[PDB]
Amino acid sequence: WAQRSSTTDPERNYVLITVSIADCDAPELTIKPSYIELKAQSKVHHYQLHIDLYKEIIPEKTMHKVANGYFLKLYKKDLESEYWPRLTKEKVKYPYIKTDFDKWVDADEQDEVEA
Amino acid sequence: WAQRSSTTDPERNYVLITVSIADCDAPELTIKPSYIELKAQSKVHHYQLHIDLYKEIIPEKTMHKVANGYFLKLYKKDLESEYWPRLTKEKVKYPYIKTDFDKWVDADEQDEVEA
Amino acid sequence: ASETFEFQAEITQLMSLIINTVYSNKEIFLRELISNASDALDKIRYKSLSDPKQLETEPDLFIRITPKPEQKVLEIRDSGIGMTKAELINNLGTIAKSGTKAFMEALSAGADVSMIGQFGVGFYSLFLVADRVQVISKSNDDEQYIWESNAGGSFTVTLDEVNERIGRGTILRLFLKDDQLEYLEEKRIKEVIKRHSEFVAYPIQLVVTKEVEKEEEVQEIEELNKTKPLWTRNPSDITQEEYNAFYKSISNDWEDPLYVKHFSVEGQLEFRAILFIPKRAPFDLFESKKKKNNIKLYVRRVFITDEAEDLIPEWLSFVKGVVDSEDLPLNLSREMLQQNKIMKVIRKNIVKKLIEAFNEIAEDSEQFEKFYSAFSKNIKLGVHEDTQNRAALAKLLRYNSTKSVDELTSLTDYVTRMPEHQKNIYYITGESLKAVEKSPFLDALKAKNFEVLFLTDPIDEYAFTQLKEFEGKTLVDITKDFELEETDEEKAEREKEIKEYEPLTKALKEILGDQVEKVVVSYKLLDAPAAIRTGQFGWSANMERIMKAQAKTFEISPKSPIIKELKKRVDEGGAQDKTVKDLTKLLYETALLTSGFSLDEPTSFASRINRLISLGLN
Amino acid sequence: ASETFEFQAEITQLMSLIINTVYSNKEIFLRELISNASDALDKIRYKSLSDPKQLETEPDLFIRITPKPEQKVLEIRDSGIGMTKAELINNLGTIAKSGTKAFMEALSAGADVSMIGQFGVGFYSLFLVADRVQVISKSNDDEQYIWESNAGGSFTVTLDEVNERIGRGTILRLFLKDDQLEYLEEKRIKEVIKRHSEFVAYPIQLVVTKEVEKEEEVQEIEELNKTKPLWTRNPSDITQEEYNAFYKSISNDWEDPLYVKHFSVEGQLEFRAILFIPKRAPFNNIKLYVRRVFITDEAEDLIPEWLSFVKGVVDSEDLPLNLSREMLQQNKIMKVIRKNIVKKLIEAFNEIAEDSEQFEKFYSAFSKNIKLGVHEDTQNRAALAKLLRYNSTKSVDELTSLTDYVTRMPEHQKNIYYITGESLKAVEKSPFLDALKAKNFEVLFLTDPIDEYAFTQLKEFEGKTLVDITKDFELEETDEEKAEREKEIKEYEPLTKALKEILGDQVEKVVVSYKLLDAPAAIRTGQFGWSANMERIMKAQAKTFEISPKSPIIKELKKRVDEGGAQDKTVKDLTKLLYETALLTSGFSLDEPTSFASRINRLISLGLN
Ligand SMILES: Nc1ncnc2c1ncn2[C@@H]1O[C@H](COP(=O)(O)OP(=O)(O)OP(=O)(O)O)[C@@H](O)[C@H]1O
Ligand SMILES: Nc1ncnc2c1ncn2[C@@H]1O[C@H](COP(=O)(O)OP(=O)(O)OP(=O)(O)O)[C@@H](O)[C@H]1O
Repeated sequence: WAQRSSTTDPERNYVLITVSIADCDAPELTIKPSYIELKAQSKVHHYQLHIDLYKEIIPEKTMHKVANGYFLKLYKKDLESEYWPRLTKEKVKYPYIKTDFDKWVDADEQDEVEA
Repeated sequence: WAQRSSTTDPERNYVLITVSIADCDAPELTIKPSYIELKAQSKVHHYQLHIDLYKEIIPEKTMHKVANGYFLKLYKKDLESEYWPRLTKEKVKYPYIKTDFDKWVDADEQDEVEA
Repeated sequence: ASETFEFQAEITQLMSLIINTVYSNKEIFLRELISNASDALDKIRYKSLSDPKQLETEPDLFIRITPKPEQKVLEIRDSGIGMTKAELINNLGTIAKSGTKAFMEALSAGADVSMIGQFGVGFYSLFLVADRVQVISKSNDDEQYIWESNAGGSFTVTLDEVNERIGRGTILRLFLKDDQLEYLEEKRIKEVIKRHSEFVAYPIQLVVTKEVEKEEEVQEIEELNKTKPLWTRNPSDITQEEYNAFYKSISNDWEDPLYVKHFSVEGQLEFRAILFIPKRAPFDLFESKKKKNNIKLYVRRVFITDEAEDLIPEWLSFVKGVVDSEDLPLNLSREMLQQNKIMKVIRKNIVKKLIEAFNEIAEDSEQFEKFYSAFSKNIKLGVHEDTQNRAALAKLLRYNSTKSVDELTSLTDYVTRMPEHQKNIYYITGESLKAVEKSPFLDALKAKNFEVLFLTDPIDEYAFTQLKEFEGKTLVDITKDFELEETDEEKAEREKEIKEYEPLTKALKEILGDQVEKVVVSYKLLDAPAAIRTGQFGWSANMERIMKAQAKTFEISPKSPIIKELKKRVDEGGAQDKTVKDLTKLLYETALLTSGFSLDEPTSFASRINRLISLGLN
Repeated sequence: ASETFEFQAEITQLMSLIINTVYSNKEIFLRELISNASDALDKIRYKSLSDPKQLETEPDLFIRITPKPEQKVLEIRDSGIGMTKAELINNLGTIAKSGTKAFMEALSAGADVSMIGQFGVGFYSLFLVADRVQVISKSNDDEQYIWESNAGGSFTVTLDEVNERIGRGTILRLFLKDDQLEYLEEKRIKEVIKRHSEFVAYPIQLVVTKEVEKEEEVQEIEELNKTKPLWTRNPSDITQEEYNAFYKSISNDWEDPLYVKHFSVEGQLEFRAILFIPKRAPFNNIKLYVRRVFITDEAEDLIPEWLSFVKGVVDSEDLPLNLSREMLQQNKIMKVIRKNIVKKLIEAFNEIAEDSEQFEKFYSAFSKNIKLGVHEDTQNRAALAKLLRYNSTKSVDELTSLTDYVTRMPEHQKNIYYITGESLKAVEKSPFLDALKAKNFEVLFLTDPIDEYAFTQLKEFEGKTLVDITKDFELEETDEEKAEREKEIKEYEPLTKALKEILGDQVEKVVVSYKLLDAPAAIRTGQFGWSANMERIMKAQAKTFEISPKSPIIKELKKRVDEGGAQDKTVKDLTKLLYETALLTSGFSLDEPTSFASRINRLISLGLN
């Protein structure tokens, strides 16, 4: 029962999440108000994942899809212009949660439209 | 009957040569006064190589050995402080002869031992 | 009608890719091996939380370099976890399989990760300097297995029958490329490690056979010594003697750091930082841009790069420092982040944090002037080259004044010294301290019940430029000035009394022709004969003297005894002259140098001086 | 008892290595695909030497971008050789297997390699911006096979049953990561290619449907155009209008390049180079290409600071190696190319040198940068020396080098004399050194400060020393005053020490020498010591007192020596005054600039009152 690696990245109104495995099948959807869970196995290593959120997401307006070889997920927050210091609700010495600097920016969210 | 790739590199008194294949066996020694030849097969692709020199080497004081996964060879020239514009004796549009910039320097041969 | 296939990159090449893909910086093999060795001890160490019987096999956690030139071999001993048979096989197929899995799934209720290193290549980089490798590992999970390769497509595994046993861990034998013997050299290994892998969590042991025998004496050494990473420990848990002792080691310096700023930032960046204001300026230069790079950056304990202009703006140059993140900014294979958005952020902080640090040193009588005698420039420099911190930086400036001569003064003091009847800050600049001090240049501002600063450094004016609005207050002088009524008594006569010198006004404008714009006789002076105020919204005469060095309006004092003579002779001689030729221009030229001016036409003037010793004393 | 095993790196990871190993510069997918596509045409093209029936299938050799936003797809058409079933399978297992083998063994009796690109990874970099890929290739050796992957551990191969056939070559379908749609943008593709893959051997075709709807108008474009590599053709095969037209394109400039230096170097480096001296100076140049593809561009590795302005371009076939495509990484290479781009570029000035006016047009532009180069070099110091042009007391409204000055001086001289200061005329007809003018020698005029900042590093020019202000001696001269020198200077010896005292400690000795005639006094800075003007500058950016005896205002001193010596009452505002007067006269600073002015107006007090 292995564990996939993950990806924080707040912006203005949302948080998105990049998992990580090759050719995973049967993606286990779990859109808990304050939790996220997935038990997708890869084409064998069985991967499972659960995380307590830092804040209240919107299980209503969220899309989950698969890209290639990583699972992607995305959700809107419950605020206006605030910024999460983590994804979970705890002491983040979490080994497998690391930041996705590709999508990460913050501080300059809608604040990079010049040259 | 394939062809391995090669490596020029004059210094003060010598020229050295890096071939390129994995785990080659039975290295075919040929130390012709003005020529070099090798028919070593790799552990299958049979590789053979011949090259006309630019000048007269010394088939007397030369060592050939094998490193790993490339064949190395080395020989002293017939001069004092001169510098080859090529390894062969022709029009070098030779695809497989390329310069080994690792060992290559020239112009500053013994004149790069400096602070 | 499809047919799926399995990617199958092939090795011979893939290796030569990793190794030969250049990196004219091939010392990294060591760094990489050590890293890989820290990784190992870090592994067993943690494995002992719940079972410390695992530690029995070797009570020490260390790595030991052992140069053996005699057979041209570089051994790297480590007492970390070591691999079993299968742990060699599996974990030594490239990239995939890394001692990361081991930490991928840790999830622990403490979850400590002293150890980072993925990619799962770093090992192969040993071939950069090694022709053949010899891995001997022993894990208290299997026997002593020997894993040997020559960068080929193949590797061998055998049970070590004869060859000294080890308690637990791994030994690495490097057979160096027949020239790479640079790495059997003491100084070299010291150079490399004590610069790339300095701040590891583990003692960095190095054997160096050295004898004092009378014509061998081995010595397990370099536990040396304040290796230790002073950012991993709580600020409170450190005072002076510990911060400063660190400084000295990381900057080959002899004096104590005037100040120090430990701190961190968290959120999604997560990096810690120590930074020092040194006691003295180098003293080197600088803005050659050729030299600077003091703030060395480490990710997860390992040295990455060091730099200047990405983290630290030019003018903060001097700040020796060090940064570290766990949240590995990513790095193409181990020498820079590659994502300079990261860079920018760390910069913001290392500034914001570093500014308050001055603002702190600010709260002090003398230890500030000790700092201000050191970096007067670099602050002023920062004022010019910033914008946002301009104001933050503004308060930090200290000059002289006609109110306080032998005494430092900021600007937040000047604002409180001025009455409500004033709204503009007045300052002058020029050659020296005394080359302006008791100079009746602006004596009718001194006796005008206001206040003026003294800006001896040229750089000063090169900053003040970018500040024509300080706390609503305007910055002024040499240039041009006005005030209200002032005592509506000689306001009243101004027009009438200047009109007395109006038949003298244009007359003086003519014998000097075209250089001036207007020749005025203003009471912004008392007994000093004449003055040359460069027009407003125009570069200073002193400014000029410098902006020109490396590549106008004429004021007269009416009450000056030598000027009343002019009004008399206006009648006794106007448009032309005979004796008042060597004089009309002369004083103009005198008042020129008076207004911090160049030796413009420097030969004709001298000749007037000796030419006006001709009638008086002869 | 051993047991050998076979390395077996594993894919999932190895990929994510290549792609995700960062490179905050992810436009390269295009460059890489194109390169990989050039590689292809280059392959079939050569394959026609001995059999041009192979070309029949598609007579044209080109690549065509085709943005199809509607399904968020980026097509890259190429009419190159294309792959067979097996050529897809085999050649698309990482690193190993590359379209290099194809050139590894060519050995040909011509052996042309327009095409380079190894490593055998560049393809996978497409996933940087593509979620899924679609390769459709047709080689006149097999049918149309479709190779599809999603950066996984697997790939699929199917015979294309329905989907428009192609003559020969390959089409690449990119389905971009749901945000990478920046790459369906016209301007963006133009930006990228027309900067990374500009100088390819092949037409760089781009479809761009426009807008026609009132109740669409596609256009196969950017054959523009205005691509072509001016270093691939013989110098003779180019003149002005072709070199300059190039410059303009590679440097978004409006004026004509003053000069140009095409050339190559061969041996074991093998690189070509075009370089331009621009017409004007402005307020990163020598863009470097290997085998036609853009690598980096730089300054301080190839070109020393002071040659900055030189816009250029370099190219080697002998690929200096490069960790995956963005710098050589072996800065020993760097150093060499530098040497040449200097040696070659110097003679280019030495050429522009052979000219009356077109040199002064260049010298009004880069007076500085040359002088700068003098200071910051050493080896070329002398090479650079000859290139300096100043004024002189021999030629006022007229340029002069130094190789002319050497021929103007008699054998009786061995040292070159120069002065410096504020301006042209702020020294010109200035009796500062009139007793050198009338001493039958010659002095230059160095108005720029930088000048002296170079002359420093030249106290030996062609054996000749450089000297300014100063100390001097000569033999007899006409052993008549000579004869009285000691006797007549001794007349002013009770005046000599007297003057040394009211000025106290600043001077070293106060002499009354005839190396002057009627100009009152002078301040010659001692020999083997920096000039007063030198000082004025070496200090700007961070002593001996001579009197003229025959001067009418100095004979007064000898009289008043008796009528007042050690102290004074009226001769207080005077003793120092003239010392300070003769100070500025000796190209000197405003040292104590407020007390002097006050003496001037203070000595208008008795004369005219
Ligand atoms: N000294 C050692 N003791 C025990 N196991 C080791 C040791 N060194 C390496 N390994 C094993 O082999 C791999 C280490 O070599 P590798 O080339 O992967 O470097 P890495 O540290 O894993 O990643 P990288 O070095 O690329 O950051 C790990 O998977 C680990 O399991
Ligand atoms: N346009 C194309 N037509 C046909 N084959 C191609 C094309 N582009 C790529 N290939 C295939 O890709 C293989 C290697 O290309 P890849 O980009 O992976 O590495 P490379 O191009 O050899 O070197 P580099 O990694 O520097 O690009 C070739 O052997 C060839 O089969």
